[PDB]
Amino acid sequence: DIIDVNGITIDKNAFKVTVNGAEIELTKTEYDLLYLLAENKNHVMQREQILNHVWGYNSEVETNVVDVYIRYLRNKLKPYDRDKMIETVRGVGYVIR
Amino acid sequence: DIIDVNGITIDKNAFKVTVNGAEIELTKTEYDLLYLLAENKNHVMQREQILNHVWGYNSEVETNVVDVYIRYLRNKLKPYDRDKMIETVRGVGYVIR
Repeated sequence: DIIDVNGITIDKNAFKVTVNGAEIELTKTEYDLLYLLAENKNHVMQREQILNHVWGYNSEVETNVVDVYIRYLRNKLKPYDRDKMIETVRGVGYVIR
Repeated sequence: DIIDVNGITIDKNAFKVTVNGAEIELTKTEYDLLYLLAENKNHVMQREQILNHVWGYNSEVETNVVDVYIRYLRNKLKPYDRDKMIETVRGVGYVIR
């Protein structure tokens, strides 16, 4: 939920984005991935690069979490017709254009 | 900073609260502490209880981080004249009233 106390509004989930006057609730990893892509508008990001930035340069995770979470992120954006902004550059990686 | 892409607005720092049309930038731990207190409006929270909720039930941290971060939180609220909402109940703990 959302809390309003001393004139301060704070959400239990910090990892929200606003769109069309509505709210998308994300996880930390989804939020950081969206930011990373958006921060790099029009520049394609190689999967390993996304891994370094979102999961850590020394992460033991399998590189395909990026794929898994790109799908998670798209699914969160589908209800608001924003999913097609995350584009697969097949063979190299992902871009927000 | 803040980013606006496909009609979506996302901040690099998720741990923001709004007040008087302005923005307070917090850390994760400060944000969770503010939420915990605000979620428990008018109920005093014992230090150990805050420790369990914000730092974990099995945390090895010294119990006085709560004090340290209450001060951090107050200092973040002082510029907007909201610091006095976090009250010391001396000897037991903290409350938002």
